[PDB]
Amino acid sequence: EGRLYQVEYALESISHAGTAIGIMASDGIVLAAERKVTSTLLEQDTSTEKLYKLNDKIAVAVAGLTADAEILINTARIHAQNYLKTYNEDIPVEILVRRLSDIKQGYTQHGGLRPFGVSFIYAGYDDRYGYQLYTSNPSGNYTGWKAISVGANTSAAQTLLQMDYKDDMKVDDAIELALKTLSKTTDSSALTYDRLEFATIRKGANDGEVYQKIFKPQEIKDILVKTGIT
Amino acid sequence: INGGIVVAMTGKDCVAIACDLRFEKIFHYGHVFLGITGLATDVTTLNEMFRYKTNLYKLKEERAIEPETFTQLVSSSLYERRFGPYFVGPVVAGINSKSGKPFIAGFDLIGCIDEAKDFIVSGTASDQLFGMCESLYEPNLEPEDLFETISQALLNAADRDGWGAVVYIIKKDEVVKRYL
Amino acid sequence: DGDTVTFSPTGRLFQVEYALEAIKQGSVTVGLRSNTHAVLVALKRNADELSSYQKKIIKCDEHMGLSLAGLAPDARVLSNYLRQQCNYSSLVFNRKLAVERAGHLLCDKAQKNTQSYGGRPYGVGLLIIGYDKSGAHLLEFQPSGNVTELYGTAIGARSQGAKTYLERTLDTFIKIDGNPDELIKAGVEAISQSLRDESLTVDNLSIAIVGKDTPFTIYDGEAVAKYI
Amino acid sequence: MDIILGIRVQDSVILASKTRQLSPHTLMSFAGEAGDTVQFAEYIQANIQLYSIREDYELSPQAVSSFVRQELAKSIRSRRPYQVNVLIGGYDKKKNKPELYQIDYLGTKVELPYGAHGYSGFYTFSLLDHHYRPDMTTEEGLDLLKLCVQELEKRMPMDFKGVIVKIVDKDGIRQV
Amino acid sequence: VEYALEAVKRGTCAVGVKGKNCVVLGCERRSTLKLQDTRITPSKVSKIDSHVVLSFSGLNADSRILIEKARVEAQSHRLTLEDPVTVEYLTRYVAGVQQRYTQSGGVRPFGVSTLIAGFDPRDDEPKLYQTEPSGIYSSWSAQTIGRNSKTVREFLEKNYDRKEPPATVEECVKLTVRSLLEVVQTGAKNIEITVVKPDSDIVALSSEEINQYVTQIEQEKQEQQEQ
Amino acid sequence: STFSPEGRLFQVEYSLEAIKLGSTAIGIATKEGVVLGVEKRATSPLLESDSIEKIVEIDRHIGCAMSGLTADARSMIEHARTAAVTHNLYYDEDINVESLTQSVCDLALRRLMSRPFGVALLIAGHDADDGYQLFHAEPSGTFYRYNAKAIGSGSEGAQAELLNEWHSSLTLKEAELLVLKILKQVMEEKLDENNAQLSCITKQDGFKIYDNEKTAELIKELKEKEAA
Amino acid sequence: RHPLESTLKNWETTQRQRQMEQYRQIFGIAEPMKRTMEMEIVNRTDFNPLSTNGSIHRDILLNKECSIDWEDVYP
Amino acid sequence: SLTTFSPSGKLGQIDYALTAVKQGVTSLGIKATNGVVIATEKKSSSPLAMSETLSKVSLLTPDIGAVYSGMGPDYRVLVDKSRKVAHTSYKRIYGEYPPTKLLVSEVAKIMQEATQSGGVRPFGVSLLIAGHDEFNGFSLYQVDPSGSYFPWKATAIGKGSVAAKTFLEKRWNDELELEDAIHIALLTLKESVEGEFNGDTIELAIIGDENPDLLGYTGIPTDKGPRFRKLTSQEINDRLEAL
Amino acid sequence: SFDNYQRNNFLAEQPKATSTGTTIVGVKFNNGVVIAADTAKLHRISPKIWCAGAGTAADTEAVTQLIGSNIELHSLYTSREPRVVSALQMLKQHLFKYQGHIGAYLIVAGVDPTGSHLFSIHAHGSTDVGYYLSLGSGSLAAMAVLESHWKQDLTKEEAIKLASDAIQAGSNVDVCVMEIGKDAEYLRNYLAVLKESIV
Repeated sequence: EGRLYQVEYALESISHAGTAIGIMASDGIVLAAERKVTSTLLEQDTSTEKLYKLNDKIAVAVAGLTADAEILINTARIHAQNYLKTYNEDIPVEILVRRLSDIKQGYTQHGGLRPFGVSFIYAGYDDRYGYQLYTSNPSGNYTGWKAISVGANTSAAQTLLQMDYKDDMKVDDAIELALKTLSKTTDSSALTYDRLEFATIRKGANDGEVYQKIFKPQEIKDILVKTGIT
Repeated sequence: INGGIVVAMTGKDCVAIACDLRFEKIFHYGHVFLGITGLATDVTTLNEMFRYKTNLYKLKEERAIEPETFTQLVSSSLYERRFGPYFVGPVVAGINSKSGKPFIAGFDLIGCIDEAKDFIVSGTASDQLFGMCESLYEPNLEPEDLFETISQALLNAADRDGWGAVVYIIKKDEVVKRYL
Repeated sequence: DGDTVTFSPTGRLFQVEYALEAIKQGSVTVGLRSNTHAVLVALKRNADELSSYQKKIIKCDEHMGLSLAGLAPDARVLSNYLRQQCNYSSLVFNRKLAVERAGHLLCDKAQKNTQSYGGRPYGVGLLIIGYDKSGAHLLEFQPSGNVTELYGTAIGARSQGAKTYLERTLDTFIKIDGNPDELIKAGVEAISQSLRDESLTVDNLSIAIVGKDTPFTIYDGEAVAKYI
Repeated sequence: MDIILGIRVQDSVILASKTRQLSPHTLMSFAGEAGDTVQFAEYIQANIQLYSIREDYELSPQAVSSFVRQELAKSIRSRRPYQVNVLIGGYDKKKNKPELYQIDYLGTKVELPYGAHGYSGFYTFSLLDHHYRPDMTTEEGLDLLKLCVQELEKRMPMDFKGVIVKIVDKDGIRQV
Repeated sequence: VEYALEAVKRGTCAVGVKGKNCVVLGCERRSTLKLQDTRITPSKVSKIDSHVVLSFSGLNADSRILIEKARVEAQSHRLTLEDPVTVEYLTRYVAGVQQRYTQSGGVRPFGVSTLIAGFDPRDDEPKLYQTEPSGIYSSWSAQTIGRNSKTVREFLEKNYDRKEPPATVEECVKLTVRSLLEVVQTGAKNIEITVVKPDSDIVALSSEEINQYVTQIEQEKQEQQEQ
Repeated sequence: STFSPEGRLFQVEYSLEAIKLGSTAIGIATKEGVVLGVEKRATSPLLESDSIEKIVEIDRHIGCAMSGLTADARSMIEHARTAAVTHNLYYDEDINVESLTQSVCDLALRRLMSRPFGVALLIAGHDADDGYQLFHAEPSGTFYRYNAKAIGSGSEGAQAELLNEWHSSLTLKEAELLVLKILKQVMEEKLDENNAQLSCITKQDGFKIYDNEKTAELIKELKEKEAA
Repeated sequence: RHPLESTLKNWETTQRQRQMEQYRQIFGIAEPMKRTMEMEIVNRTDFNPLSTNGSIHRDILLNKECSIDWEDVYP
Repeated sequence: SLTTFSPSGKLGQIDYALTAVKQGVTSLGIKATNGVVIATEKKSSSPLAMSETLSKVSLLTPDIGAVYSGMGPDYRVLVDKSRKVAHTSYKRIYGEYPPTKLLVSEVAKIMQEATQSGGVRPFGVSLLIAGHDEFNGFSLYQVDPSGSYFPWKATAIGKGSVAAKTFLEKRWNDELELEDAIHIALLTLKESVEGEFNGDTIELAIIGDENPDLLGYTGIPTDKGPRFRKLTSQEINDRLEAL
Repeated sequence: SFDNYQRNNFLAEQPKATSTGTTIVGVKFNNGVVIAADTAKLHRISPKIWCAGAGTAADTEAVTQLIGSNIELHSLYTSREPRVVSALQMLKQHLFKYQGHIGAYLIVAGVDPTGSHLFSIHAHGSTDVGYYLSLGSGSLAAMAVLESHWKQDLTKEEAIKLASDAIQAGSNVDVCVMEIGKDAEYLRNYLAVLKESIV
């Protein structure tokens, strides 16, 4: 047949995991993930749910078993820092996503293991190719994108990206389109500021380094007061 | 240049650390600081190793490292080389970012916490500067007077060739670096 | 079942019953012993009139011998193993293996493949012959590791005739010693009795003989014209 | 003897001989004895080429400058070290800097406007110490090589046969 | 093994031809998915060394690990001999790993077929090798893998003689675009092609250059209509 | 790996039935040398020689030919080559051919009951111990000595004439036109230097494979002999 | 070279091998074989490339369930 | 099944391990503004069988406690490996006992390493871990067989979990001090309880401010000693007078 | 752990480690055990098991906190208090494993459900026991002091006065006393170029 049935079901697994978006800019990258329907008693700043920081200059927006993803996230940190210790210089986003996407095929190569049920939208910056946005899935393939989604309702999200995305837009324009996308692909009756996570990458404070903030729930309110509803 | 001097001194909400001419041997980690007298190989190997460990810690624990925790990290990590100990005298410094306490500590090559809180001296030289430093110091200075006496301590530690120094002033919520 | 260690509902081992069905497929060989020497006769097989007829006699440093009654490669694994088992015993100690432990070593080593989960037993009947610190020996080996010192025996497909003959004439071999003469010819009559309508010829038939002051010498060569 | 000598000018990285290209904008040189001084150069050249196959891109001169000393330190942590000097330099096609780095036998690192090795090599270093200009021209760089060669066989016991000289610049590696 | 070759029969069409002094390889590539970026996108055709190339059809995930295994071998071979690995030796290893992952239960075979090609130093014969899940290496002067490769293989075997390798990179490229244009009803922006000339002159062709070949063949085909 | 109700391995038999539909390789021995020959089938006229060479050298004294997937046996042939030349590099002698044939066909036992190299094989060559020797080898462990033998779809049907049409005193050219007469017998085709390939194996030639030009003077010689 | 090198690197398994020799002499052929067969179906069945720790039930068979080595803080 | 995927991307074997958790005798924990509580029901058997040997609740670091629902032997090995990790990865490098986040990451890894490795079923337990970090404070987590961990303000697991979280979602609000959380937690296990409700059918333990009286020595003011306290049956029978 | 070896021999052909060359005592008494050191040399294995150390200071702090980790895990794995003979066994096994290449000289004293005990480990893993010991280079005077002025059952006060005398022989002291019903007691010191930037 030329198919793998566990791997088609691992792709069906990430299709249960809630919707996640990532959009590039002409100078930066954005990430925007939905937390699905959740109990009132869950904590809201201690819960490491969808987004993470893999070195000074790379993030991830994950959909899957978070438990699987944690090990890959940790190995990306270890590899990135060991690269930075090897070359005294930053790890490119593509080398990092290659290394993690190998592992996710290396288990898929095999009968002694299940493959990891995790998709990974990566944002990062380097002095190879500037800002890079990557996407990677349970079989271990990877692809670069300008604007992409993973997890549940991936297709409905890419139908909202397809016609609206204009190639030149800035970071703070993409912060609109992430919420236009997520709210149209919402898995809940409506959004609230605690139900989503965001992280961004920008060219330093101004020149030199890179700026790499995670939005805390008030900063998430601050981007919702804008591009919101009436 | 074949063996550095690092000097360290304490005051009210402030600390100073001083260092050689060239490759300053004061490394820094956001809000902890590490002077290292030693072989340049081990000095940069410790920066490589502590960049790795301190970035892993900074990423994992969702806070940067504090001076007391860095003290124990360099102690246990030098003890990880107990049979082949790096040729170093680290002199950690900082203000603890929760309490505002000054902290300084020295170590031997196998990671003893040499907790000498009055002032700390480290090199292959040492003997003359320990005698000067205890004589020129007075307790509980403010940052500028703390700077004036540590800069006098280095300017007297200067063997008569002249060549300058770098002086960090490390303070509650501020840091400055003076090419003396 | 076909499972290599598992027991049937009636306590049976189908894997070893089918290791003994290789006796119902390997071409005949026969053997016997006396006070001073012991003998085996191997009858061979071919693919075409052209084909060269199959080798089935070996030795262990001219101290022991061996034949096969099933898969020759499996008997060759036991052959090379026992031949090196007799090679290390010779060179390390300046001694020799007296034949007593050859039976034991085979019967340890063949039981193990029914014992462990792993690759199957050596799928072949084997006849080992040698000379000791005292006397010549014949050992029949059977798969799953049985050794029996049978005074005469025959193995391979339909070999019931040659057993019947070694039994039917207890004279001519048991009592025969000094010179080897009638051992060879009498064993050769027992195998020659067994063939239904097939043929005996000077390449097709080969004899192993071992005993006192015979360094084990392989007889399939033209000297066998003395014994057809 | 065989001093390795290398000088930086606003235009280029200049190497003089035990020397190698690693990659299309990196030279290196490796004064030191037979075996590992020479043999280690193969592992760096192989794996850095593995990187410039595997990426559709090249590492900086900085990346190789540190990676070589990580591996040199690493390869010796379970050995006695050996008599080696590694001089790395290359052209950074993001910054347009020519760059030069000296790694001593213990695995030091020092970023420089020039490097050296060997006993009478200090004469060359003292000549560079007299002569250097902040933005030396290529022709003056080649004249500083002429000047150090002009003293070297005079201060040496004998005619040790001078140098063979190479460039990294924006146009790729050039040989003379 | 049988289901595994249906992975190749599920993979993109990949094709090539020898010439008297070159090899050209190409693939049907699905262009870009509206929102994908070419610079951030892997080529299908893949370099193993400056004188060696690999292209393929089937599991692209397995093909990363197959090329990544080939890349560490090709460099290790170079390191261990200063023998810039001959194409017949690069092919031995890559065919060998498809043998290794056929033979066992556990570590199931690479669901991939390859065209491997290149030029040894001073060997102006274009060595082209084809490998499959079992680890064969059939060489070919021209070949097709992937899906729909019926009409591609039929059209190629009607347009080339093994003793007729075109010397000019013009005809070399001209043949292969006609061939892929039988399958690509989706239009000739979807194709990608790459050439090896001897002595490390591996060269990719741009999205403009293949068009000077799509709109050279197209009016040649219209002249064949008017004839 | 598994047993049947009747003494024989399924992982061998259910593999070996593939070579019964494989390429029809045939070899002949003679007083003057050995001949070895094949249907030179190609997947397309686009396939070059020096790729899937269905006949190969092992050393100046020995060749090989086969009927299933050649790349499988090509792995065994890597070891066959290296083991042979390392014997010579250590001991300054060509390994006497039958001892190579066992050592190269013993790879199909790896130390037990193995998954097969799904390909039967024809080692042939020279030594001074038993002369020009033509063998056969298998996913089991087997032999031949010096006569005609065949593998692949036409082979056992061809074997009925190969046994008939042979004798010891033949010179090589006799076997050359005899190997073309047989290789045509079932292929539905005109053999030529595109549909057949040949080799002669002698003390004067070593192992050598007929060049496409010499395959056109030997087919011309058979074609003009058709009037006899 | 260092007098403790190799001696400490193999201490974990070498002490376990010698402990199986005491199991032989005190309890016969059965107990060391029983335990070394438990060792082989516990160590060889831990297939997980991202997990190099070893195995959690190994300490339940190894007496390391409630103890530390320098080798376990300095992996 | 060996935890390989079913025809709609479910892990198969993990949903049955969650059902082993679901069958267990309840435990629950609450974050309170000045401390955290861990609470569970014990059972054992007749008055022949003690409920008072190695407790169902246990101490992981001087500042972290744990409690479970499901298969007791699984939990008991997870906590005794978890104790070993805290010393060999944190305390013997950093000199500090690991904050709740890191030691929960390590327990979560042992559980994930079971939903993928060879020859092994998932652990059949959910672990509530609760404790104090100087930097991010008084904290509560749930760790499930899947290896995933969720932080909470309050949570409950096992038999009583649906009622106990229905109660805690109606009850808990951002003003509760440690003691009124105990008075809701007691009323909650007063509705998990299958047997008699008393000071040996309930385990109950706390993290608050430290007790230098439990350091077992004094003279180094620096050290504060135990953050976690195992309440005795007398300390429990006092509060069981008000309920 | 062995790294960076075979290179330091060449670099030496080295900073000195901070050895404590001072002197320390333990004395067994009417209701417990006393130990003291001539100061921070009084490390804890556990709240009731204390070590006065000598020789290489980093070795003493590292091994005592490793054995104290083993024993903290042990008290959590049994639900019992640890014993001085547990610490003595583990220091014997552990310092035998590191063959006196870890250089600590180390008293162990403490109270447990069985009683009050007093032992010392020398670098080879060798052990001594008694009603009193003294260790670290001043001890030859304390041999005479303790043998002379100790008697059956000194109480707290005289053991602290005898400790003062023993350490005074061979100007300041740390002392800690483990009393059989009670929290162990800890006593400390009982007796003109310029350039600038923000970084």
